[PDB]
Amino acid sequence: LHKEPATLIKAIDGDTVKLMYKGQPMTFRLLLVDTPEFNEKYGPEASAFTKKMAENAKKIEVEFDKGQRTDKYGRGLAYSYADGKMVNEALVRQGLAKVAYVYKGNNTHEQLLRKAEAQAKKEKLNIWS
Ligand SMILES: Cc1cn([C@H]2C[C@H](OP(=O)(O)O)[C@@H](COP(=O)(O)O)O2)c(=O)[nH]c1=O
Ligand SMILES: [Ca+2]
Repeated sequence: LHKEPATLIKAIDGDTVKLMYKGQPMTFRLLLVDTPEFNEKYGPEASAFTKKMAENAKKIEVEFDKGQRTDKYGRGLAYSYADGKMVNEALVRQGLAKVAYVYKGNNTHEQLLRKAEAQAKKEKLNIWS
């Protein structure tokens, strides 16, 4: 997989962000995770976590997997990095997302994320509390 440039347009919620990619605005949905919706428990904390990580970053990058790059709603499907740190992994590591939506052929980082989830669950963090 390859990291490609993007710039932040706007935080949306814990697992979706609006980025400019190849010079076009697009909403990205983060691969392999599910955050609570804003109206659900930990939703506001997940949204805040992603917003801070994206807004504080000097450099945002997106990394597509091997499979589908767009979902049925036209959202890009990627892993996103803020100053080299994977946002997807970070959310899971903090217990603010579950590993989810693991589809064959877009699952390169599944084991990395499941290891983070196991650590969050051992620490009883947030959704695992
Ligand atoms: C993360 C991800 C979500 N989706 C679709 C499945 C879900 O469809 P439904 O909307 O029919 O439930 C939806 C969940 O996204 P959200 O968790 O953003 O709501 O996005 C994909 O198709 N591929 C993916 O990799
Ligand atoms: Ca969600």
